[PDB]
Amino acid sequence: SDTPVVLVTGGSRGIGAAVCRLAARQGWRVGVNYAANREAADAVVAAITESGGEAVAIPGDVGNAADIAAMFSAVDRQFGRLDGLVNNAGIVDYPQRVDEMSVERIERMLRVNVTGSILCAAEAVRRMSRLYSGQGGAIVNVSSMAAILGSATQYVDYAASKAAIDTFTIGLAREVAAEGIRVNAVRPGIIESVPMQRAGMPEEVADAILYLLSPSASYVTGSILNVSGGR
Amino acid sequence: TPVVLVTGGSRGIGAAVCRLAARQGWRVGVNYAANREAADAVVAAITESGGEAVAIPGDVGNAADIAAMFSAVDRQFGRLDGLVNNAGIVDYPQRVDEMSVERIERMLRVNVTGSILCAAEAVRRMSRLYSGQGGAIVNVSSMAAILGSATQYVDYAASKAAIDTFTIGLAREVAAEGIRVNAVRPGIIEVPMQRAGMPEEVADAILYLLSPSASYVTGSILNVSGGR
Repeated sequence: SDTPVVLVTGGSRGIGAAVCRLAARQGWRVGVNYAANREAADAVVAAITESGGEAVAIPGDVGNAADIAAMFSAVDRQFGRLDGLVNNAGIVDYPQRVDEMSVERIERMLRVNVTGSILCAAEAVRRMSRLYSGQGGAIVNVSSMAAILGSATQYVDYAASKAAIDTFTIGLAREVAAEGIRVNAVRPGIIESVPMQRAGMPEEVADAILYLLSPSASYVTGSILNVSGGR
Repeated sequence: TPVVLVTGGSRGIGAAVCRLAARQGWRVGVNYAANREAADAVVAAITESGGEAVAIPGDVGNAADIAAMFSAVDRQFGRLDGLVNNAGIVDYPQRVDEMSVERIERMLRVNVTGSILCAAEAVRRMSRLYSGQGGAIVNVSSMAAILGSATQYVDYAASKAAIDTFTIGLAREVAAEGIRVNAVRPGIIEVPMQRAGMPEEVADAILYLLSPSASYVTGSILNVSGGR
């Protein structure tokens, strides 16, 4: 009731699942969003509830604007409030040169990674803003070291899409800082040329995301934290 | 004689780039997205000065228009040495929580996909992978990519940061094939210097990046902002 609520998009696997589990362990109620596979989601919900946590599976593909509104509606119905958003759902594609990419590929990359995250952030701002009788909240977007490195000969489209998330983070953060919403991002590197000599674990990305979501980051907004082992 | 296609060449920075490129000895394709009259006037002023230019229709936000814009270049001039990705849109100032999906989708299709598809066409012609002889691409970004455009068009800012990283990644992708790719970030165009920039000053930077005096510069993004 007075327990804060986080929606995690793409919460069924990998980083998103590690975020959901960690958030519940730190006392959040968790909206576990999945786009295609209800069983995978129910398994994350199960690990949380088994552990004494609170979570609900929420269906919706962030590449679909109608689904976004519905997923936020389901949050309203199930929990009554919204205190955090983790924009983790997104896609990569198979390696291609730019001069081989179809318009359909690029359009989807931008729709899912950029528009999906902007629309989810908008829904969260409408609910958490002190301008609208909210009590403030936090958003963490998931970017990628690709935003810095460029992904040459693999998916420059993906890298561009994540750079758009970096500046979306910076501009939204300055836009809604006074209204009690913090907005930050993380840039995961290689997650299961890296100075630490290994891939990172999804749990290590989650640790950073929950930090930036938490009240121990009360003066942090508009920041983008690399989680990349030095890459 | 080198050839440059300038997208959105009708007005503003794009028309300044066309005029200066012709003054510096380039043949110029002056692309226009809708009504042709302003592009025709840019062409006539180039023509009457003794330059060579043609007005080429095509909206970069329509993927179906892009191939024919580059074919027109091919037929008119028989080669392509430069591309300036200048076509772009802004929208009316709104908060992110006020924007429609239509607005966001269109900002990305025009400013990002449009520039990516035009660069692909240029790469297909210029790359030494396909017997081209190399070339240069300049993308037009904006200081918004750094500053965020809070309360006005965060969406536009995100679209131009996308351009920044597109510039970096594509540069690295085609560097060995004889193609250079750079961007400019214009600030307030007609501030520490206490004045807006002129279109011509942005054109000056873009021509520099398209020139052989930038032969080791690729993957760089040059601010043209008066200190902003």
